Amino acid sequence: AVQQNKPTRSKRGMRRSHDALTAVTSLSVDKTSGEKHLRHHITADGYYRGRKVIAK
Amino acid sequence: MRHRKSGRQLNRNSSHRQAMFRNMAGSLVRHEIIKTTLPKAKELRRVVEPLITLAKTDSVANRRLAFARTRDNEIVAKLFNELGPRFASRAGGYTRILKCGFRAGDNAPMAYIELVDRS
Amino acid sequence: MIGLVGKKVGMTRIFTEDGVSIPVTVIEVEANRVTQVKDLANDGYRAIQVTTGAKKANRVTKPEAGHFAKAGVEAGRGLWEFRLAEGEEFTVGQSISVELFADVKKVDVTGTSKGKGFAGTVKRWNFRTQDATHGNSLSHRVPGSIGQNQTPGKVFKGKKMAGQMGNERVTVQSLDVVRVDAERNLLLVKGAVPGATGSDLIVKPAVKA
Amino acid sequence: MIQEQTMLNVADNSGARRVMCIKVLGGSHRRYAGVGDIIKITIKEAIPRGKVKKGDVLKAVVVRTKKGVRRPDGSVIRFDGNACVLLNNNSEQPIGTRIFGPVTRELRSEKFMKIISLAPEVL
Amino acid sequence: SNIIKQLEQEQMKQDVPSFRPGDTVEVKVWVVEGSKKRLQAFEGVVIAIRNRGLHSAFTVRKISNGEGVERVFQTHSPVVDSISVKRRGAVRKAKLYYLRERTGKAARIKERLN
RNA sequence: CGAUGUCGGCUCAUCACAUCCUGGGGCUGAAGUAGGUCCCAAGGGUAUGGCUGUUCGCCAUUUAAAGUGGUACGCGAGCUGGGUUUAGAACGUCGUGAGACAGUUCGGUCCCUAUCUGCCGUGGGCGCUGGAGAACUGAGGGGGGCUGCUCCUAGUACGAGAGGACCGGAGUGGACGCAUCACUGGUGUUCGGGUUGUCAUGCCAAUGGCACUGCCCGGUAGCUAAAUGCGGAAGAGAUAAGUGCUGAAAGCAUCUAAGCACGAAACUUGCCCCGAGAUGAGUUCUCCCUGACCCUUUAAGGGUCCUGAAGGAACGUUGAAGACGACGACGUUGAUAGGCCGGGUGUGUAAGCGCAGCGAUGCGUUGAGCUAACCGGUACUAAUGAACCGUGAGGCUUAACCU
RNA sequence: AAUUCCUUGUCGGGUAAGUUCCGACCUGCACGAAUGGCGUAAUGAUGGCCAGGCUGUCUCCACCCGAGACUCAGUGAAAU
RNA sequence: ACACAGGUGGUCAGGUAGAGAAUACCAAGGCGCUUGAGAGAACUCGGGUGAAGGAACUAGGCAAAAUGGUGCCGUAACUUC
RNA sequence: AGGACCGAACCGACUAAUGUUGAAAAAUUAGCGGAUGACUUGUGGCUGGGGGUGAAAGGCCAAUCAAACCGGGAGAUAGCU
Ligand SMILES: [Mg+2]
Ligand SMILES: [Mg+2]
Ligand SMILES: [Mg+2]
Ligand SMILES: [Mg+2]
Ligand SMILES: [Mg+2]
Ligand SMILES: [Mg+2]
Ligand SMILES: [Mg+2]
Ligand SMILES: [Mg+2]
Ligand SMILES: [Mg+2]
Ligand SMILES: [Mg+2]
Ligand SMILES: [Mg+2]
Ligand SMILES: [Mg+2]
Ligand SMILES: [Mg+2]
Ligand SMILES: [Mg+2]
Ligand SMILES: [Mg+2]
Ligand SMILES: [Mg+2]
Ligand SMILES: [Mg+2]
Ligand SMILES: [Mg+2]
Ligand SMILES: [Mg+2]
Ligand SMILES: [Mg+2]
Ligand SMILES: [Mg+2]
Ligand SMILES: [Mg+2]
Ligand SMILES: [Mg+2]
Ligand SMILES: [Mg+2]
Ligand SMILES: [Mg+2]
Ligand SMILES: [Mg+2]
Ligand SMILES: [Mg+2]
Ligand SMILES: [Mg+2]
Ligand SMILES: [Mg+2]
Ligand SMILES: [Mg+2]
Ligand SMILES: [Mg+2]
Ligand SMILES: [Mg+2]
Ligand SMILES: [Mg+2]
Ligand SMILES: [Mg+2]
Ligand SMILES: [Mg+2]
Ligand SMILES: [Mg+2]
Ligand SMILES: [Mg+2]
Ligand SMILES: [Mg+2]
Ligand SMILES: [Mg+2]
Ligand SMILES: [Mg+2]
Ligand SMILES: [Mg+2]
Ligand SMILES: [Mg+2]
Ligand SMILES: [Mg+2]
Ligand SMILES: [Mg+2]
Ligand SMILES: [Mg+2]
Ligand SMILES: [Mg+2]
Ligand SMILES: [Mg+2]
Ligand SMILES: [Mg+2]
Ligand SMILES: [Mg+2]
Ligand SMILES: [Mg+2]
Ligand SMILES: [Mg+2]
Ligand SMILES: [Mg+2]
Ligand SMILES: [Mg+2]
Ligand SMILES: [Mg+2]
Ligand SMILES: [Mg+2]
Ligand SMILES: [Mg+2]
Ligand SMILES: [Mg+2]
Ligand SMILES: [Mg+2]
Ligand SMILES: [Mg+2]
Ligand SMILES: [Mg+2]
Ligand SMILES: [Mg+2]
Ligand SMILES: [Mg+2]
Ligand SMILES: [Mg+2]
Ligand SMILES: [Mg+2]
Ligand SMILES: [Mg+2]
Ligand SMILES: [Mg+2]
Ligand SMILES: [Mg+2]
Ligand SMILES: [Mg+2]
Ligand SMILES: [Mg+2]
Ligand SMILES: [Mg+2]
Ligand SMILES: [Mg+2]
Ligand SMILES: [Mg+2]
Ligand SMILES: [Mg+2]
Ligand SMILES: [Mg+2]
Ligand SMILES: [Mg+2]
Ligand SMILES: [Mg+2]
Ligand SMILES: [Mg+2]
Ligand SMILES: [Mg+2]
Ligand SMILES: [Mg+2]
Ligand SMILES: [Mg+2]
Ligand SMILES: [Mg+2]
Ligand SMILES: [Mg+2]
Ligand SMILES: [Mg+2]
Ligand SMILES: [Mg+2]
Ligand SMILES: [Mg+2]
Ligand SMILES: [Mg+2]
Ligand SMILES: [Mg+2]
Repeated sequence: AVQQNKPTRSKRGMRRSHDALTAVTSLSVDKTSGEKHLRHHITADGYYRGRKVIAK
Repeated sequence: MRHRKSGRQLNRNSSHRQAMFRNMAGSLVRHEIIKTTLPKAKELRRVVEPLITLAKTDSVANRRLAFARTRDNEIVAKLFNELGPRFASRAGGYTRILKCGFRAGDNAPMAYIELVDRS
Repeated sequence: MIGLVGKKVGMTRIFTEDGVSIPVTVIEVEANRVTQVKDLANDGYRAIQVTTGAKKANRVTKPEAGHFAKAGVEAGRGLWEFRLAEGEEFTVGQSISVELFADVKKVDVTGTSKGKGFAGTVKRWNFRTQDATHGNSLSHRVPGSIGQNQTPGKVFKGKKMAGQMGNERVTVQSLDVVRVDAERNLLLVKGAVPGATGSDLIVKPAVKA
Repeated sequence: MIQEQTMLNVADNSGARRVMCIKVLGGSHRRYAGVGDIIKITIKEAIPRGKVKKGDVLKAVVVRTKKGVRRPDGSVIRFDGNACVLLNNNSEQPIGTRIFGPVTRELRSEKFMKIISLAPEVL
Repeated sequence: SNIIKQLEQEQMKQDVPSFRPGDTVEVKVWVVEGSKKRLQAFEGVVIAIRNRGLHSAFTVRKISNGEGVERVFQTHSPVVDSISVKRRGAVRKAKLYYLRERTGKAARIKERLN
């Protein structure tokens, strides 16, 4: 149920060893608007793979 | 397990899923593009596209089936008078999923689902 | 003696004129075609590596492609070794047909069983469930006791617990060969073999017989 | 598919109307008896003047099951109820002289050929 | 799959008569007893049909000698030598399991004509 | 004693061997069958019920057998709570009494989200000395190992008969285990239909909502057992008790001292699975990289430019793979998923119209309409050109070859 | 026997089998007459026992539907 | 102690079905309960279905399943009638 | 007529499961008893601690009861830890 000794800051760090975030590997650039975006997502302007897909 | 099973539960019961997908299919027919979560858009393909397939051939029986599936007369009218004829030659795939990031409130992966011949 | 690599196609029945329905697993055995021959001098043991099927050239990597090119054979969907018995010879480019099993009466079929994911002890080990009623608090499919008190003061290795079930290599032995159809590349064996439809199967002449 | 506490009808004229399986014979921990299987029974119901008496402990051969029997072609023969023929404890010969209702081919064996012959119909 | 379908097709019978649930059928089956094959008839109401190509089956229910007897035939089994429709029955269900709790007049099913 | 929770049951065990069964063997007051006793042997197996809280026991019926013990008389941070051991109450009994009882009786709160060890699984890191993709080897580890009955041998051997074998062979079972879904079934709130009440869609008709999926009847795929396939072995090695051969010490005898042989479910293998973090980090096959200059504290040094491969990752469509990771398939040179088309399957003859009928309803159109996960196809939609990581021939010393 | 230790008394019934139950017997360890005796229809969320029906209580579990559990985003404890 | 499934006296009392102020669906009216998104493992919780068997479970049929309405017919011992 | 019957409200609380660092310092859900009475309920009042009140359980008397709470004697005493 509960700890019998206080785990160390060492043990806590070793547990958090796997808590690291992963940066997005690389952003794509829309071929028309030229702006960066996630792979397979539309750009913030509403571009995807060149064509304007949503009116702003 | 889940071998070869189809259909997302979406953390709802069956009646809620059916009702929600009626509302969302009606919204998509009405507006021709909606923003919703990516899993719901993927599941909405299988509700909306059969309706367009049904609407390609106009008969009283097909109108009534579409009205049973959608329970909205103006949605049925738009289907059978616009999208059936608009999609007559298109062999399926009447919608398009466009991923659009994440909601602020819950970080849900969002997507636009639109009719293919909208713009 | 060597086996072939086939694919599980499905299950059906064979009606005999006598009146018996034989449940058969249908196994498509395309031409197994040799890629490497191993021997005591270079490898320290005798075996043939064979491939089967086909693979997209755009997913055959250059290491794989060069291996297949050295064999002088089309890329398959995988590579499997079979140990050779005494006085058993194959050349690097041979195609081995299902006709190999035209004589043999029983085979052993190895596959990857269907994966059941993380299974409870009831499913995985046939544990008896506890009482569904009669006061049982939250303990209907739980495994019960897992050890003894202070001696040994631990849980033993190999203790039957919940975990991954299936999705592992399973060999079913001494399946009777019902039909060898070399024309259509079929091997029909009586009974069920491990794996799902369309999964890879290793078929050897039965070791026990 | 008969187990302990199962009530069987009686396909013979030994006198019993209802019997209960109290033991599935022929193996440790054996769960069920199908057709052709010998079970231990106690007689729960009998006619006033019959060969057998209520509360008698004896043997029986299961002849019809509601679970049914499979045939080599995969066919199954089911019955509307479970029924057995009473047998002597020692000889394991039927006590009655008449077999009621149909029986099946799984009885065709020297142990129960008398039952097979006496039966009106053999599926 | 094409392979399994071909394997079952080259094995299916080509002469199975069209019958429906509620039909009374006489199924003549091969009985081997001793060293001699004879042909035993089983007649009754079709209470269920499973159409699965080679794995098609049908259930026939009769009352023989007082006992209710159901028999599931594998349609394309060589054991089933023949099927004949004696009476053509009018029902609205695909599977007549409700006849299991019926005897006599209650178990009557009317004949579909025309 | 600043708490180590009792009996029994359940669940799950694990070890011992003083062995219940199965296996081997000696003696027998062992003819055979069946026994008795002792020795070896722990591989596997080793009841369900009735009564009682029971353990036990008795009984009923099984079984090859229903072993004996250790494990906090294993197992309550796993369950129960019948017994026991609080407070209520009663009886017998004791006591003037309060009350009490190795008496009885009825009733009577069982907490803990797991940090560490352990265990079952499943990943991330680095290592394995250039990197990468595969296929392996097999140190080691684990799993498995049970048995009935019938027939043949043969009514033979044995026996006065009654009875009735060893050895050997064949078949078919029980329990257990693995796999699987072709069958038989279950399920199948994602399919079809029936139907009650009610509300709504303006109304009729037709539908939808809600009522446990409203209640039901069926049922696809998947998953499943009760379904059906398969398994335990054979063989080999070394042995146990035991049996011997030859054979002295000890002129004989002696299974032993030298030598030689046989000998069991035990051991090592043989079968299945894991498995090179096997840091002792192994092998084989294939693939990739063949540029410049600076630097000083000059060495397995650091730097800049150029270069960025094999491959990997990431992303996306996903899977009979899956908690998540992982693993597999696919990404336009594409069937990966959805849709679409055809089929199948299931349900059971839709709607509309017509006719018959006073009407409910029936008949016809019509085996209609609808039909999930299935099958076969189909680029319609979505799987993007990239970018990212990963480099640029890979230390020293010896030895052997090559020139 | 809400009372009986011996005791699971004995006999009978019920069950295949019944330390419980019911009916008796009387050997009342240690019932007994208003701290009432013995009966008693009706009543009882009362105690015991039996039977029919019913059933996942069980043989022996399977599948399914939902809420968690699991992953992501936000907030963010506790005993020890 | 909380924007806490608890407690808090009185009045009002629509429709369809219904005996009903039960219950179901609705009206007027008022709400969706102040974390969401996915996934669809074990296991836990609350439910549905279940072959064959049917109390073999267990201390005990605990829990489930079952019965269930109105009219009518019919209804035992015993009884304080 | 009835401390009559079945059954909502209302009053209770027999079983079960959950919950047991709870939604809750006693509840939830499914069942369950009473439901014209020795009923239930609002408002106000009275009974005060060796006292009350008790269809009696040592029950209850402000989450406290084999002698309430609060303050005081008081830094009781503690051969104990
Ligand atoms: Mg400590
Ligand atoms: Mg973490
Ligand atoms: Mg799918
Ligand atoms: Mg959620
Ligand atoms: Mg609903
Ligand atoms: Mg899986
Ligand atoms: Mg059990
Ligand atoms: Mg509890
Ligand atoms: Mg529970
Ligand atoms: Mg102590
Ligand atoms: Mg302590
Ligand atoms: Mg010994
Ligand atoms: Mg002996
Ligand atoms: Mg042992
Ligand atoms: Mg052992
Ligand atoms: Mg050992
Ligand atoms: Mg061994
Ligand atoms: Mg001890
Ligand atoms: Mg103990
Ligand atoms: Mg023990
Ligand atoms: Mg413990
Ligand atoms: Mg205990
Ligand atoms: Mg402990
Ligand atoms: Mg108790
Ligand atoms: Mg007391
Ligand atoms: Mg690793
Ligand atoms: Mg081993
Ligand atoms: Mg199946
Ligand atoms: Mg299938
Ligand atoms: Mg199925
Ligand atoms: Mg209408
Ligand atoms: Mg309706
Ligand atoms: Mg509504
Ligand atoms: Mg409502
Ligand atoms: Mg089915
Ligand atoms: Mg051997
Ligand atoms: Mg040897
Ligand atoms: Mg000699
Ligand atoms: Mg000598
Ligand atoms: Mg053996
Ligand atoms: Mg597709
Ligand atoms: Mg193509
Ligand atoms: Mg069809
Ligand atoms: Mg119609
Ligand atoms: Mg309809
Ligand atoms: Mg017609
Ligand atoms: Mg059809
Ligand atoms: Mg279709
Ligand atoms: Mg396809
Ligand atoms: Mg007394
Ligand atoms: Mg006594
Ligand atoms: Mg007695
Ligand atoms: Mg007695
Ligand atoms: Mg009983
Ligand atoms: Mg009892
Ligand atoms: Mg008595
Ligand atoms: Mg007295
Ligand atoms: Mg007196
Ligand atoms: Mg007196
Ligand atoms: Mg009195
Ligand atoms: Mg979080
Ligand atoms: Mg703290
Ligand atoms: Mg709130
Ligand atoms: Mg509140
Ligand atoms: Mg009303
Ligand atoms: Mg109401
Ligand atoms: Mg909330
Ligand atoms: Mg679930
Ligand atoms: Mg149910
Ligand atoms: Mg169903
Ligand atoms: Mg059942
Ligand atoms: Mg059914
Ligand atoms: Mg049934
Ligand atoms: Mg019992
Ligand atoms: Mg028991
Ligand atoms: Mg109950
Ligand atoms: Mg119920
Ligand atoms: Mg009253
Ligand atoms: Mg009270
Ligand atoms: Mg309540
Ligand atoms: Mg009442
Ligand atoms: Mg006081
Ligand atoms: Mg007291
Ligand atoms: Mg109080
Ligand atoms: Mg005092
Ligand atoms: Mg003083
Ligand atoms: Mg002091």
